[PDB]
Amino acid sequence: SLLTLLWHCSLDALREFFSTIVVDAIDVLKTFDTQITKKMGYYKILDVMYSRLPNELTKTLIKLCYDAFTENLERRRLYHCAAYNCAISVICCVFNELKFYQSTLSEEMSQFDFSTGVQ
Amino acid sequence: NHFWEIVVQDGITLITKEEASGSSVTAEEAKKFLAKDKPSGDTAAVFEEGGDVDDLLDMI
Repeated sequence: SLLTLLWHCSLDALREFFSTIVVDAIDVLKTFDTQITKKMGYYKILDVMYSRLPNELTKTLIKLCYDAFTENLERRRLYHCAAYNCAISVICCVFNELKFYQSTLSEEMSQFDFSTGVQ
Repeated sequence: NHFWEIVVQDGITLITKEEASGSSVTAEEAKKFLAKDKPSGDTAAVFEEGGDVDDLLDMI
């Protein structure tokens, strides 16, 4: 569900919503499967929210993503992809340099559609 | 913590060649005025990978 709205909702509303959930996601960023699922979702929402424009804490959270992939059950690989895609997003404006660190008739017709009430 | 700076202001003489005068003084003076900085970038020094983190921390 969410990604459709996130990728399409008004950019101004994106500012409002993200600013509303900055620390709401900062803390939760850091059985266990549920943890992993929530973390996928967090990466999948942060990456898309990054895609527009660069609060004061905004500096740090970047790093907290990269390490997530760096781990050396398939849900774990899905998690790796989640973190890596989120990093790929956030690396757009930051490290913009190299070294990324891997009518009459119409109205009457509608009036009659109204009369039958069915289009 | 402290280094040849005080040497430079004290060892103001005879820190270079002196066996054929005329070039001795010129070489000494050249070494008095040390040859002004160049960048290196992160992932190039002690504790490499904090440097990118250094490049991570300002979007106030």
